Amino acid sequence: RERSVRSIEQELEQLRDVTPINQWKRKRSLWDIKPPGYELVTADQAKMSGVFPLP
Amino acid sequence: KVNCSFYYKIGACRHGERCSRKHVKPNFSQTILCPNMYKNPIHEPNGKKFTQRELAEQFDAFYEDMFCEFSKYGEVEQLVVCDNVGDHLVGNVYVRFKYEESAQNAIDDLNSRWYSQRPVYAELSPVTDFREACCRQHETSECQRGGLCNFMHAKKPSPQLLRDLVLAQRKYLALNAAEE
Ligand SMILES: [Zn+2]
Ligand SMILES: [Zn+2]
Repeated sequence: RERSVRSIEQELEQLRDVTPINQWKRKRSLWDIKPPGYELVTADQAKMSGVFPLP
Repeated sequence: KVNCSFYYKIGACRHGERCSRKHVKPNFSQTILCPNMYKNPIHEPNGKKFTQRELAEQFDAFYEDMFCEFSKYGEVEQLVVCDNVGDHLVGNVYVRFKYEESAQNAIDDLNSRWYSQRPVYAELSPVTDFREACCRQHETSECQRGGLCNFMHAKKPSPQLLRDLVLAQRKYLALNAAEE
């Protein structure tokens, strides 16, 4: 319904001052940081290795 | 033959696979669990050198890093970080997405990734209502059960940060919906 084309419009102008979350500067992001020596090791291999067990 | 109330309500059971009761993982869910993702600084070699303000800033940074990342898989309705002492819950991160497809896309991507030098574990979770799942003591007063507690000890970020993240996601979602 083209109704939604303008419920989008009301949303977008009520948020004109707002930074979208994909452009949010993160204070401290730690995603995809690997320990040294694991350049050739996948996440699954590391999990299967037993070195990173869940409590 | 009786459903494990704790697995289905909280997404975690103190008995693990040794439980006498039924744990069946869903093949579809709006909610995921990344077990033990959150490592509270307090319990680390450095942790007691930090002031309360430093600790609060560190947690806001963690919560932000989580919410912003999970948003890339789809609309995030709620994010809960467990600060329990017990092994079954300590550091558990739960995310409820609007759509089941988001949750599946998330665990498939997350299971191939690392976070702060540890590989990420992610699974679909049976949890449907964080209100039921969260420890009402830990909210209202303090829970003094420690590892005995079977409910989530939700650690909350600065309210302004959460409001800002929700707004930022609303903007992101609106800009995406405006692509057609
Ligand atoms: Zn159980
Ligand atoms: Zn409790």
